[PDB]
Amino acid sequence: GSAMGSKPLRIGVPNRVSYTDYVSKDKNPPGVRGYCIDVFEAAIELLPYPVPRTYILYGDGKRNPSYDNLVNEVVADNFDVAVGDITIVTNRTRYVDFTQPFIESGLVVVAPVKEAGTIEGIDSLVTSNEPIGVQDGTFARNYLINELNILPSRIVPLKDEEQYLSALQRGPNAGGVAAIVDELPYIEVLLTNSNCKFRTVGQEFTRTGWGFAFQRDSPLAVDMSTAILQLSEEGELEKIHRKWLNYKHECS
Amino acid sequence: GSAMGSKPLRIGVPNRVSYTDYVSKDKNPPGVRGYCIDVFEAAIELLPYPVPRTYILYGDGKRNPSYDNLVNEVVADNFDVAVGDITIVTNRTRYVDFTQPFIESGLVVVAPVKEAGTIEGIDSLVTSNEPIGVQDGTFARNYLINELNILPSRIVPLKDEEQYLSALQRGPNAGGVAAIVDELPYIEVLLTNSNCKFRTVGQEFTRTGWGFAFQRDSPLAVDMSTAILQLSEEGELEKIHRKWLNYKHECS
Ligand code: MET
Ligand code: MET
Ligand code: NA
Ligand code: NA
Ligand code: NA
Ligand code: NA
Repeated sequence: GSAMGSKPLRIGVPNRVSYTDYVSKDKNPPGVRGYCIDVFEAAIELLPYPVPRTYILYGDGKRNPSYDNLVNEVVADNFDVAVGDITIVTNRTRYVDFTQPFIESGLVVVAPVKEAGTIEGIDSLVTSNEPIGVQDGTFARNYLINELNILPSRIVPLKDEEQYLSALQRGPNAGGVAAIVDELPYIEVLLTNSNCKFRTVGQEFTRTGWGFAFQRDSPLAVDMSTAILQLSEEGELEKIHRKWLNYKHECS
Repeated sequence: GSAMGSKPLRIGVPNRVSYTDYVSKDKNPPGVRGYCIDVFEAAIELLPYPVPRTYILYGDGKRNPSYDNLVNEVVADNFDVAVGDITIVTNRTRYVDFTQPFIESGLVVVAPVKEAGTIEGIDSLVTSNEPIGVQDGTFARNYLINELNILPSRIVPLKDEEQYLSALQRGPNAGGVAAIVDELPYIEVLLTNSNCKFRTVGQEFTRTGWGFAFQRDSPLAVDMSTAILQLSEEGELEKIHRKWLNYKHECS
């Protein structure tokens, strides 16, 4: 028979430094772990064929990587798919084939309880002219600039939960921020870990989801969408969510 | 030049008899109207090419049609796309290319306020062994049978809001139902129209969305996903929702 085997699926995984229960490196094989990995693996198990595969970390592990640049590594055929907390953003859908979403997402505004008289949602945050914290690597920076008219110098990238919390604590007049804008799944973890001093203010002002980003015209995208919906109806997406994420805390 | 022109996009539209603000017939061109039509048209306007098209009603206009059978008309190449309140259901994703969802959906349980001591959610409804009302034509009938273990004789199809409300009023011992199981967008309208006697009980026990169902490998599916996300970020999906749907009512 023919000697040369098939190339495995090259899975690009963001090397998260913050909110690592969603996806992160693992010192043990397969070298990655977290909510989004367990969903991907559960969905692969439901496909009607084997999928030899390997997970490749993306990012220096000092700051969250650029997710736009991770998706463009799929477009450029360095990876076959991006697997993680990958938001289904308008520009990214022009060049990759996302699955149907495996979890809902959207942007929210987080501020101190004591500041919710002046910062009550995205509109008041916009007109405040004060600094806005965001994660490193998120779509949300360009979203705020292009869709919400935020002057770029107002946007302050922050490294990790310790810096999200210290920036909100200092506030807009002492070298911090008026608010953090971030997706609700992350903020659920932040509010679990910050002792009831911070809150969401106003509406979830966008609606999106996370998906796996395959190359254009990928048959795997089609079959993995069916598999995600099967996990959803089996209750497995909720069971996997409950394994990795818990938002209960001491101050209720 | 060549005389024979191109065939227009054949759009199959469910001829809804209930909840007609989502999609329904219109005595005026283009012969259909409602939330889902305005979203589809707004998304077509954003594509970078013209899409000559026509809307074709599906159903006798006496009862809501089978949505599985409407989707299978796309699979069988009688329509190019199904446009309306089309839930992204596991079996349908095996044969059509849905867009990314334009609205979130999920199943809920609706019961009288006075019955919420015995019917408190899907689990208690299951073990009650009482009759369950559903719409004509919905995925929810087979979902309840196959995913929730409901004996088929328990499921009672109902025609329209007058019959949804009368079945809940009669209740399970006088030729009615213990509860209605239906998707949250419909129940938001039902609760707008039923004078605070009924309520949702328990968790939204599934998570899905509505999408436009194109044929497999359709480039329009790809480009209409990008367009839906553009509408989402422009605020147009919310503006179109506010045009067609209002859930405020006299008893609050
Ligand atoms: C690195 S922060 C979170 C990234 C976000 N989910 C995105 O896809 O842009
Ligand atoms: C005719 S009731 C509602 C139908 C449902 N949205 C489906 O797609 O099955
Ligand atoms: Na894992
Ligand atoms: Na989406
Ligand atoms: Na219309
Ligand atoms: Na979906």
